[PDB]
Amino acid sequence: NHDNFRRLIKRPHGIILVTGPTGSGKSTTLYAGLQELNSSERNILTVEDPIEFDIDGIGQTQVNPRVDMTFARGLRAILRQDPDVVMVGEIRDLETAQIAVQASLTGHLVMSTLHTNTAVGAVTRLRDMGIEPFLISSSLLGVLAQ
Amino acid sequence: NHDNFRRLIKRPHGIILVTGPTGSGKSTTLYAGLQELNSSERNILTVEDPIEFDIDGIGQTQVNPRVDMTFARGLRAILRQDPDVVMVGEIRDLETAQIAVQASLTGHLVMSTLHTNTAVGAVTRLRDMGIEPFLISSSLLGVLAQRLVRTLCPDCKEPYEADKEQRKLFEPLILYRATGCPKCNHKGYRGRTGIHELLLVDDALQELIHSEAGEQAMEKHIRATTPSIRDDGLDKVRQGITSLEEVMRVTAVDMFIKIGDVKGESKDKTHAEEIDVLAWSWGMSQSGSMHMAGKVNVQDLSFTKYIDKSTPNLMMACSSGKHYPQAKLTIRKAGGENQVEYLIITLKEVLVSSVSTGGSGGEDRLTENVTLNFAQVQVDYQPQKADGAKDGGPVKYGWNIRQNVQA
Amino acid sequence: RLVRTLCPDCKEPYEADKEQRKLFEPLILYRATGCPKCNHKGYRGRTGIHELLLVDDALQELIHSEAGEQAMEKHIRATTPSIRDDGLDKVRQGITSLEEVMRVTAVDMFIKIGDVKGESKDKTHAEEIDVLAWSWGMSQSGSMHMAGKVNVQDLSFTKYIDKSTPNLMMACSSGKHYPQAKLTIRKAGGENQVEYLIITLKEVLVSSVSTGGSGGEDRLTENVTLNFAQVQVDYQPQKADGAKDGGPVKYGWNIRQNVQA
Repeated sequence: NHDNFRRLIKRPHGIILVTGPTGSGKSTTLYAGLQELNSSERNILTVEDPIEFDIDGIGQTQVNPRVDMTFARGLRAILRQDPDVVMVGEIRDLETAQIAVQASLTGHLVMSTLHTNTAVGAVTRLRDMGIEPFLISSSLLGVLAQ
Repeated sequence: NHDNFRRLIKRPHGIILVTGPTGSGKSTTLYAGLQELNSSERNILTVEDPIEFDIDGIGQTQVNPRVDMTFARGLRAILRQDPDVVMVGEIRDLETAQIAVQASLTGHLVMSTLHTNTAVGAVTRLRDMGIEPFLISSSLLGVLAQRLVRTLCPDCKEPYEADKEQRKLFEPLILYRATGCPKCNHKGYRGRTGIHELLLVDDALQELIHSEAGEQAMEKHIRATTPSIRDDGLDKVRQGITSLEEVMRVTAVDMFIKIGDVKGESKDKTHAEEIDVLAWSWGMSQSGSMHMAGKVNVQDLSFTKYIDKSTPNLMMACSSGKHYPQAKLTIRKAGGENQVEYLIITLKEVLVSSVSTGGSGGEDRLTENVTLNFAQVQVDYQPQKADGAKDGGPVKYGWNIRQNVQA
Repeated sequence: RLVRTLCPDCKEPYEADKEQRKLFEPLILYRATGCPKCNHKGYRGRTGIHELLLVDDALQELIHSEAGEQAMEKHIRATTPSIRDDGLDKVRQGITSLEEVMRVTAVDMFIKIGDVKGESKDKTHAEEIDVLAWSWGMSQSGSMHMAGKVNVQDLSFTKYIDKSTPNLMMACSSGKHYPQAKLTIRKAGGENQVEYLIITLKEVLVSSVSTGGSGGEDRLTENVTLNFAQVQVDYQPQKADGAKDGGPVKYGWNIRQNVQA
């Protein structure tokens, strides 16, 4: 499972989702994935709500409602920093997913989470919000039900 | 490629797409196309996200999310400025494509991009979003599948003769290798160049899009006319611009029957000019009751067929009572000509025992039933494994009915 | 809807393809092009295309009881022409293109028995008998398990009750034979299509006539069988495009004398 996840998070582009219920240790798994990628040869940035803890060597922006800094606006800002990999806290709505799908197609490796009970539930959930059935097939690398 | 692209972008109307993966230099190609058109006799406007750089003499609006100015709304606004040519950053969704298709039909030349791996992938992608298959044929002028390849540094590249597997891709044929050095610093390349594949929608391609032939069928007709992405790259390898390493990285059963030498109207590749069978029935019965010997009674092999060019020949054979040397009923799994001919019933010394034809006022193709009497019969079925491969050889059935013995 | 009008000075005539012909015998439509009055698009001016839904007694129920869009759309297509059909009529007339309308949006069988006239409205096969169905066969008594003889059946065919009905009944009653009878089968399209199967009979009797009708039928039908001395079947093969692939393949047989013909 580690070797398969290693190869997936080390791809040049695509979306990798980690799914399950609340308190299933998704962040811990994402944080471990980013720490593994944390090298001098890549630019890793994240949007979180809130930031669980600080990874030294990786940029981490926080979702601030006082200045209307949302996941969508935060993710849209990160893409102008010339990133190689991006980690979004979670893709709750369509607007945030649309940017993440565009990000994955445009040479970035995207990472996020979805509150779905199964690994098929994640692919499911993207189809529900309003992502064209195709766009999921092209971008999605895999899902990790945990 | 330039002259073909020139003529396409200088048409009065239609959509021209540039496709490929991220970092393939699509914008650079579009920007070069707009700069070529940039004249005082045309009104050129663009919607971009973001604007890569400023072309002086051309209007360029930017996709602003602060005022909800999207590609669709931006493109819908540009069309009210009386444009001659329009360049959309990219058509990501259906709504933006719908406006671009309407724009192309309504006297505007439209330009855009799509993240698809092939030139057929662009036509593909428009069909996926939900553009009616027709609308693509009418509007689309062509597609430009583009990749970038690193240029071998001319100061330090190594000449080498290609091997057999390399020569098969394309008389001392010398290619060039990467190496590494101080200008080379210290890789085998410095700079880049584009490799292309310009799909040009002509009368033949307008049909294939309309009737939905498909990627494969459409790819077959495309290779007949337009050179591939790889072929354009391989030409640069011959010229000595890029390496071969760089070009490669970015790169219902079917049933037939043959009665003697009587020709039918089968369009099958293997079973050409035979009789297409629609249905068939054949059996026998053993009179030898075990409750106390008897004898087998082999029935005539009935089969249905369309009324084709063999119909008069079978009627003549039935009327005259002249027998054919051999008749072979071949059955085959669903897929095509390369599938396993799993059941083959060979008949010898074959008469046409009856012919029953006719038709109704609703039928487009009339059918008829034909029965076959024969002296001998041989049936060869070929076993198959779970994957579809042949499980050993085919076991035989062979009986001489005239002599009442094994054959 | 509004549709741009093709400029009459510069529009290109073209024969429609199969997928185009399926939307609507040389059927010519017209294309956009571009030119100095055309300036430089394929159109100048406009015209309206319409679909007038007219609320009658049937539609007053469907609105009341809430049948629904689909159910209501089904009854609407029975009476009123569509928006597309009104547009396609203007494409036939040569006003607008098929591109402009879309953006805003069985074998024929006849038989001629002697000189008896039917009621066919066909252009080529005028005043012949319209065939609805037919059946004919033969059987060889010979066997390969050991000669025999052929037994040609009478050619049956279905037809409407037309002006030939009494003449065929008279021929069956009197037992007088016609010099020739020719069943002609033809592909779907019209008079210019290939007559791909022609069965010519000679010295033809009317062996039986079975007629009738029901209280629900608008046009009554009847079955007629034909006995004959000789028979000739001419099948014409065709290529993929529809053109004739060589000459027609012949089968001829004299049943009276039991020989080839």
